[PDB]
Amino acid sequence: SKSNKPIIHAAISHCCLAGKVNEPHKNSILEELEKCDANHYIILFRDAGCQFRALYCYYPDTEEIYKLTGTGPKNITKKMIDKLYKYSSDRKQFNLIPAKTMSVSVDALTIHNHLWQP
Amino acid sequence: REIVHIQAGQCGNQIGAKFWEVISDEHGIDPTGSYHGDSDLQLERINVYYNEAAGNKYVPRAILVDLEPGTMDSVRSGPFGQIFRPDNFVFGQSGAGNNWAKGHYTEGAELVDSVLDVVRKESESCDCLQGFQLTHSLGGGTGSGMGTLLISKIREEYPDRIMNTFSVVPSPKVSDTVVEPYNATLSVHQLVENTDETYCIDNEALYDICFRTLKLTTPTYGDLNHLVSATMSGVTTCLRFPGQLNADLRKLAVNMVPFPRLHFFMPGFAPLTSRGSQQYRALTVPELTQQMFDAKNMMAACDPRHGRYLTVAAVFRGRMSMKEVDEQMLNVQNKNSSYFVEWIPNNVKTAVCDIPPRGLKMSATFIGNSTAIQELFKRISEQFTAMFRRKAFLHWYTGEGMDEMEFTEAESNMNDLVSEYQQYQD
Amino acid sequence: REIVHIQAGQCGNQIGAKFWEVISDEHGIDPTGSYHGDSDLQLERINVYYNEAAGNKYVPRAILVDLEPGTMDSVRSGPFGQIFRPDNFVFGQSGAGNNWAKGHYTEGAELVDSVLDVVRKESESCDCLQGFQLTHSLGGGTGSGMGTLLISKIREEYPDRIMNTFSVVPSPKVSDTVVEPYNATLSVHQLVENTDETYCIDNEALYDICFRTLKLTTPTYGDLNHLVSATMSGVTTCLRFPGQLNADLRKLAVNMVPFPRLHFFMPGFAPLTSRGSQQYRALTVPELTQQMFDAKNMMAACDPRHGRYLTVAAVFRGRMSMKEVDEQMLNVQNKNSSYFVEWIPNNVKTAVCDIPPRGLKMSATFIGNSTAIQELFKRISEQFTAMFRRKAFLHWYTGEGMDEMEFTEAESNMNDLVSEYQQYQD
Amino acid sequence: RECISIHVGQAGVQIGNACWELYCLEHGIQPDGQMPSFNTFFSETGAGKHVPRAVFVDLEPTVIDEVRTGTYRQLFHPEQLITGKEDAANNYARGHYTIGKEIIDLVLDRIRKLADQCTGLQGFSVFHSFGGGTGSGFTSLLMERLSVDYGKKSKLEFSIYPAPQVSTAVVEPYNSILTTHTTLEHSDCAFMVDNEAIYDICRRNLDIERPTYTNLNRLIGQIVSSITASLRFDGALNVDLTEFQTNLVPYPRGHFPLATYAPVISAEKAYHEQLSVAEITNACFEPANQMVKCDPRHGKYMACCLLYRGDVVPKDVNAAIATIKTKRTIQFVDWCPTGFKVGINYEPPTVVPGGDLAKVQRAVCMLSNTTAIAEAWARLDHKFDLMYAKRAFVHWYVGEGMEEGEFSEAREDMAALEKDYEEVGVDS
Amino acid sequence: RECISIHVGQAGVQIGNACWELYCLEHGIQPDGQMPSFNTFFSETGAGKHVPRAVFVDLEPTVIDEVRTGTYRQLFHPEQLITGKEDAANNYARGHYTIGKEIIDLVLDRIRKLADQCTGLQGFSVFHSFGGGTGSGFTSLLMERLSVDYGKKSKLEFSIYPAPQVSTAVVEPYNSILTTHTTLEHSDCAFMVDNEAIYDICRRNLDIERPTYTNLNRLIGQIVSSITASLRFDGALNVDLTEFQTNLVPYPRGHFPLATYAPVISAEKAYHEQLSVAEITNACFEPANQMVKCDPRHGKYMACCLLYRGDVVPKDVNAAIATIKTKRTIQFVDWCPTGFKVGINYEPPTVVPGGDLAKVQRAVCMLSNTTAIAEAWARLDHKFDLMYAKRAFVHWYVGEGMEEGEFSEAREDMAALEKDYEEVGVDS
Ligand SMILES: CC(=O)O[C@H]1C(=O)[C@@]2(C)[C@H]([C@H](OC(=O)c3ccccc3)[C@]3(O)C[C@H](OC(=O)[C@H](O)[C@@H](NC(=O)c4ccccc4)c4ccccc4)C(C)=C1C3(C)C)[C@]1(OC(C)=O)CO[C@@H]1C[C@@H]2O
Ligand SMILES: CC(=O)O[C@H]1C(=O)[C@@]2(C)[C@H]([C@H](OC(=O)c3ccccc3)[C@]3(O)C[C@H](OC(=O)[C@H](O)[C@@H](NC(=O)c4ccccc4)c4ccccc4)C(C)=C1C3(C)C)[C@]1(OC(C)=O)CO[C@@H]1C[C@@H]2O
Ligand SMILES: Nc1nc2c(ncn2[C@@H]2O[C@H](COP(=O)(O)OP(=O)(O)OP(=O)(O)O)[C@@H](O)[C@H]2O)c(=O)[nH]1
Ligand SMILES: Nc1nc2c(ncn2[C@@H]2O[C@H](COP(=O)(O)OP(=O)(O)OP(=O)(O)O)[C@@H](O)[C@H]2O)c(=O)[nH]1
Ligand SMILES: Nc1nc2c(ncn2[C@@H]2O[C@H](COP(=O)(O)OP(=O)(O)O)[C@@H](O)[C@H]2O)c(=O)[nH]1
Ligand SMILES: [Mg+2]
Ligand SMILES: [Mg+2]
Repeated sequence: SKSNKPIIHAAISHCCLAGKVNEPHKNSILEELEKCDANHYIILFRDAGCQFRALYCYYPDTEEIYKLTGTGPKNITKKMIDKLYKYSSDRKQFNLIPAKTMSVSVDALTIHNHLWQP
Repeated sequence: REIVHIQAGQCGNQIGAKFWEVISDEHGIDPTGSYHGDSDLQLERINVYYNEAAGNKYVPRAILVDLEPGTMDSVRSGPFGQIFRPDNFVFGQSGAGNNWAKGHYTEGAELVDSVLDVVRKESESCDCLQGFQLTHSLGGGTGSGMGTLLISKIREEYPDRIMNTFSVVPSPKVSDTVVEPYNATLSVHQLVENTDETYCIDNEALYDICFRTLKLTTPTYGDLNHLVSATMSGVTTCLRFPGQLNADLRKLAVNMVPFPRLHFFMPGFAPLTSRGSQQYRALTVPELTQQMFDAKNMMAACDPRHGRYLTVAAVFRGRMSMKEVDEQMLNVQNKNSSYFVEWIPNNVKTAVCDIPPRGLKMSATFIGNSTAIQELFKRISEQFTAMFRRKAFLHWYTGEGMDEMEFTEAESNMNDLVSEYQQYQD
Repeated sequence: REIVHIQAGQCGNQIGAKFWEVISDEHGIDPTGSYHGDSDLQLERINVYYNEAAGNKYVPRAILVDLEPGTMDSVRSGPFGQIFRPDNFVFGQSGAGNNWAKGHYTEGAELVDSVLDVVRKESESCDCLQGFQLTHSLGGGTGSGMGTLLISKIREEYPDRIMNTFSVVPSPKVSDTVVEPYNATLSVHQLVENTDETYCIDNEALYDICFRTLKLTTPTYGDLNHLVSATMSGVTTCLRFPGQLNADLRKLAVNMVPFPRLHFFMPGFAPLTSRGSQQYRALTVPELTQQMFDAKNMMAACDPRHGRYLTVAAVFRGRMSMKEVDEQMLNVQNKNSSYFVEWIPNNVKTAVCDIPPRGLKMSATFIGNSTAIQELFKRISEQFTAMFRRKAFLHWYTGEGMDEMEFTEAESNMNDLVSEYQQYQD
Repeated sequence: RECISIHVGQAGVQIGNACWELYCLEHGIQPDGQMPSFNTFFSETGAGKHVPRAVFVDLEPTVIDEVRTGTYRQLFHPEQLITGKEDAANNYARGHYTIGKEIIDLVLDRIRKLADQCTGLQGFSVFHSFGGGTGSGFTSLLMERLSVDYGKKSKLEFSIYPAPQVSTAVVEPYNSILTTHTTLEHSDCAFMVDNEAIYDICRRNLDIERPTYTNLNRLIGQIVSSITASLRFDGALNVDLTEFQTNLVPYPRGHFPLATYAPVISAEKAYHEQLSVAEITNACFEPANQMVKCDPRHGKYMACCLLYRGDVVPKDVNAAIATIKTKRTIQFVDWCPTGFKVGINYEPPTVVPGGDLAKVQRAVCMLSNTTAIAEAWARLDHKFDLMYAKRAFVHWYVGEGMEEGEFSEAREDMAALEKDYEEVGVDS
Repeated sequence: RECISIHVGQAGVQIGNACWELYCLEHGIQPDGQMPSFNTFFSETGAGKHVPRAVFVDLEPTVIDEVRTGTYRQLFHPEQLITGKEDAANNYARGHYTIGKEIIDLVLDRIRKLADQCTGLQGFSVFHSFGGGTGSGFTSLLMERLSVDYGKKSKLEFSIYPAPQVSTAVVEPYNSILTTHTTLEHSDCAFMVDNEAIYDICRRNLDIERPTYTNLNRLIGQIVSSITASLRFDGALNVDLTEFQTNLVPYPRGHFPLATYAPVISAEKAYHEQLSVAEITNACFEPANQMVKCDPRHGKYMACCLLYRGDVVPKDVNAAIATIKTKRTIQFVDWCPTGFKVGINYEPPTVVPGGDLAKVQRAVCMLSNTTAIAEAWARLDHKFDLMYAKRAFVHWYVGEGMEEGEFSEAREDMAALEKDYEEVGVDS
């Protein structure tokens, strides 16, 4: 079926989790991507500066938003999302999406700043 | 909507050198990159193939892949190498010497990351990519083995683009080494899972086409590739140039493929005629389709009257009327419906390009998928059965560090492919 | 707003000789000091570098420092020494012979007070002091050792000005003496407390830059310094020449330095290409920033993808649009935020100069600070650990009258310098 | 007093290239916008130059490139030139969902700008196809959103329907199944255009043996210009578009009309010619002029709307209606006894400079609702059946987020569609 | 009947280079001072040549060197050419305290000479930025001293605010915190200018893909010329600047207005253009024309001042106000029911010789007070927070004698600033 799983694997391996310092980080994550049964993987971001915070397993139906790996909350409401993100492969960068119903075509997101604790 | 052409091996670098020889001649381009054409058609769609530099210079968005400079040494010292930048001349020392396990698994992978980074340098320089074009041999060691690791990395990088390569099918008559069917065996085991499509080219078929229909005396490989490049250019210029039935290749990949593993195609070229038959033959729309339908115009040694057509693509070039196109398309379906599948009402996809080529008033390009392509694949497998038992010169590939059941897994995956065509055959 | 350029040592006198070769050629100036330029841009900012004499003659506000005439004998006998007044040729006999303790502590200080008075002669002749410029080697005994006393006295005289030097980092491959890492060890122990900033130069890194990207055959030290001087001229001429983002170096020193002791910078130069890629490469703003971003365009042997960027300065040259500048600046931050610090949203400072250089339409100068510069310091320190134990040829420096715990005090200060990068690293 | 023409897909733009060319022919409009006096299809500026109230939809640049670089580009404003960058790849899932969703926020707001320009918005018209990629997927997305925005406006689709014999792409039946449900869910009136019957018209009623998509659409847009602007223009018996919502479909879901037009006269046929009003109406009942390959002889007629041009005498019209009752082979239904709504334009029909259509003095457009249309849907049905039996082509849409149950769902939507038109003919 | 333009910082001169160029365009003024008749921005001598009533502030020679060696240098008087010798090093402390204190004795008395020349001083305007060195530190020093001198005059700042994405210097949030407290302490009205939103305007409403600071400021100064001289010039409904102290800010500390201007028409857009008064006001409510990257949709509107140019019919203005009440997505506050002050100029707007703005027959400036502006200050807040968390960049100001407690003080000044605009939206 439809799956964002290789693209998210292509997203962090070249843009987000690049670097030799992130190589201990991503080796925990690439095995974790093989563990989950969901075809739909979503990356968490604090701001539009593209700083890797966490990873989610969102599905367009009522399946879990549940935090798989990374620093963040466990449960994120659909009110909590602010801006929706995708990944152009050819640019090796992200692009903005207008506000809509989130689904498999969405690749990443950001959330509210008061939800971030100091 | 841009395309990168990754040419590989001793063959496909020589083969695709003829390709850009055509396209630069097609748009009125100087050998050094200057524009001298006269049409906005030759001016608007430069973006798909070429990168505009300073001084009205157009850089071929295309990288030559080899473990040896000598092939590219001939291209750079030859004509049209002066438009190529040295960034595309990626080479090492030494070469694998027609060995799949050396370039793919042990040695070439060091040069692969140097290739892939320049791909990353160029793909970021693009506006928007549409897909990556390739050309090599199936039994080519540096051609396929390097590329089989490349397509594994590129699909890992870019799942969103079309993965097509242009494959040279190993002729049962023409071989220089005996371990040549080993290389095509290990290729298709990764070519099925990693590529979106490919085309089938046999020089053994093209020897008849140059001789039985064109009456040519001494063809070179480039004379064969002079025919190949027109079939290469017939596919993708319709994606570029305007037309009524402007069909994407990604549109074409949907219609030509019912099952995602069945993506091996039979190219064809309709306006094939010699110089003596120029004065005997008129140029009509039914004239080309009769040579579309003929068995002796196919680039692969297969009997299309023996197998059955899965999907057909009808790429046309020139100023044609839609009534004459569609009725002549329909009558072939009316005549030989035994040659087709049962469960599809129209196996033929039409692609009318309003833009004509130069020289001819009309042209056409046949693209088909049939059940007869398993015939060449059984020539691979039945040779592979005897050669596996005696293990002739296996210790070359054994010292490189490969396993015998990996060959059997490649054999079983090839044994899948034999079973795959038969289940939709009848 | 004037600058004095104090060149020292056998190296930095030869190195900075290429610098004034550029600048006198930059402004259309005769080798004997006559003006022949055509722009008011070349006519207005003569004050910052040169001293106007009688007869339209421009005296370089620069002093060559050596314990030997031979290097200045080459400059005075060579081209462009004729513009130098004899007052700037200060020398003695004999030289130290690459010994830090001899020039700094015992012998060279007698010549230092003769230099500093002529510094007081020229700085009082200035209209407004802005900062004093230096260039030497870290392993230069007369280059750094004399200068370590010079920077200590000038900062004691003029705390209000910028103290910068252009230091040659000791390559792990290139050594002529074995006590060469001793000289860089004793330098930085006083360079941190006395200098506001410095730049990092490694000839070992430049050997790759001349060969992998420029394809040069036989590079000299002047061929190395021909690259260095353009990076030298990119910094301070933007303080001189007009522009939209006219950024002072003292403005730059605030933004590039978050912690007062950590002021070691990674210079870079963007329009690097050979003659073959001149006809093949377009000149755009994303073209240069991609070579700003490349690891292989850095003047010091460090992996910037290993460490993380503290601060980035983006000096640009040419007629550019601000939108293309600001977006391309942003997109690097959008891609590789892992390469940055966390506590600053914008680590990149942009410096757009409206004035173009000659020959090229666009040019750029990269200045960065990262955590990866401690890698070369660990190459210094770990060699310094072995060399301190066996005390090889220590009796040369011991007879000069220096203490072993002073070396350890320099070592512990060097050891803390390793820690200060790590505490802001992650 | 104004409406909008919408051109979704490669075809609907290529039709509208002839339509607004005919709309320039409506007043002799110069390619700058100069015309002596009419503001229904146009917006007039202070410079006296008129711009079309049109919508140009494409996800490729290529078809737009012929528009923006050819003639009449001084008439068009690039607000209406809406282009994409990545193709829909002839996909419903990329048409309805994946690719077009990044453009729909631009496209809907372009309409709201142009709807703000209008005073007395009567509705709009959409030109697309049934089996296309953009004209099927994105049309299903666009007509959905416009129904949410403007519920009580006119929603017109003049759609191209594929031939049972001639198809340019294999997924054309495979796309049209999902399109047709959301078409029936939203649209007010949806036409079906088959090129194969038009091929028979060109070779016989014009005797033209070399047609292109230009030569087809010159015929089609001439009909639509008599459909749309001529009902807006002044005549003897003036009907507006809203009464076609009244007196053409007496049903909630019945709005697939069949349109005919049979003055189709070649220039050589012009001198062997003496054609009255009633002689054209007999040609309107001929199988050779139905514009869709069908057999209306076996179809029960529900509604018959007549649209006239030029030389009209209403007493002669009444004899032509009496000619229908006398020559009866039509099997007209008993639910409506004599509902034959007439439209009369005083204006003569126009002749394309460059076309091959002769000058007539009367032009007749006939709308029909007949029961034999579902036989063409029955031809479309087994095309969907055999592909779904093998589950062919399924990975291009399941890979883009479509469900295989939705295929059988829309087939049941297609089946209930075939149940509905059966209920008209069966019940009496 | 007169006022003063003050240009502090590198930017405020570079803006005023276009502004006084547009002020030459106000009367077709020759570069010597020759003009047929107007004395509000100028001083007239016996030679009939006019010099500006302007202030040029720079601590470097460099920006002044382009002024005194370029065009219009015969217009400028060397009294107003005030230059420095040592840079402020992009510092607040060298701007406000250290370096500027030996220049301020010159600068204040230059104003007092020019204030002595005026008869009926209404006030003055200052051009600077928030995060600069000169236009932040010295502006904090200048606006303090001018408030001591002239307490009951107009104090105007049209300030450049840094983008959350694009910042040309790292200390631009680190300088703007100390600036903003003394800004709110002294200034009567302070505008915010974000180049990032203007970048979106040039690439879309003008389709310009190569702008510089020239092309940005020509847009900005065209607005300010309609703000300043046009309200001073005669029209149908004449408003002065003192009523903006009345009818724009009903608060003691609330004066951060948002300014929009949306006739922004490229020359190719101009041939297909019929834009009424109400159609521009809907573009004034668009997010793409707000001049600051913000979302006014989530912001409650306090005051809306409308400033018109050229072709104005007041009955059509009343329909445009009725358009605002009907299209409501605005969440207008309940404290003021209908405070919509109108400004009408009879004069047409001007076109830059050399610019890229087409000729229109009506131009609309809209002032707005919305609550979403503090979210941009909230973006500025955490930029100051993380740098104060690591205590980065502190040693450049500790060495100049600035206290670290003043940073958290001004943060509490920034926090109470964010408390104040929250109190408007929360309370009702
Ligand atoms: C006097 C003259 O013009 O003669 C023709 C010609 O008579 C024939 C024999 C040509 C000729 O082609 C060959 O002889 C041939 C031999 C081996 C492999 C390929 C071609 C011709 O070379 C080929 C050439 O065709 C083209 O140039 C096309 O535009 C073609 N371009 C090239 O192949 C090409 C040639 C040189 C340099 C660069 C490109 C093309 C085809 C498809 C898509 C784009 C371009 C033409 C008209 C001619 C000659 C010279 C004899 C034919 O081929 C083509 C491709 O047109 C062979 O079948 C046709 C029939 C033509 O009548
Ligand atoms: C035919 C022609 O014009 O050729 C060019 C040229 O093609 C190239 C190869 C030049 C050339 O530079 C080198 O080959 C080179 C080698 C080692 C170290 C430094 C330079 C050039 O020498 C350098 C020279 O550049 C300049 O003159 C700049 O103004 C430069 N000035 C000097 O370097 C200089 C040279 C001699 C005497 C005094 C000054 C400069 C750079 C930064 C700031 C101010 C000035 C130019 C245009 C050329 C040649 C001759 C080949 C390049 O360099 C520069 C600095 O422009 C190398 O990368 C660029 C790309 C250029 O295309
Ligand atoms: N009559 C007519 N039919 C046309 C024309 N252009 C295309 N068609 C028909 O349109 C159908 C193909 O649809 P497409 O136009 O390719 O699809 P699309 O909706 O435009 O969108 P994409 O497939 O995503 O490019 C076929 O039945 C063609 O015969 C035209 O100008 N006239
Ligand atoms: N729109 C616009 N912004 C400008 C212009 N010139 C500079 N800026 C902005 O102003 C800020 C930099 O201000 P500076 O000029 O360095 O500040 P200053 O007030 O001159 O003080 P110093 O730092 O001491 O030179 C950045 O946000 C620039 O983008 C201009 O002409 N137009
Ligand atoms: N048609 C054609 N076949 C070629 C060409 N060069 C080599 N071949 C064939 O391809 C095979 C050798 O491929 P090669 O490119 O040398 O393999 P590799 O370089 O080791 O990857 C043999 O069957 C050759 O006959 C060429 O230019 N054209
Ligand atoms: Mg289309
Ligand atoms: Mg300043």
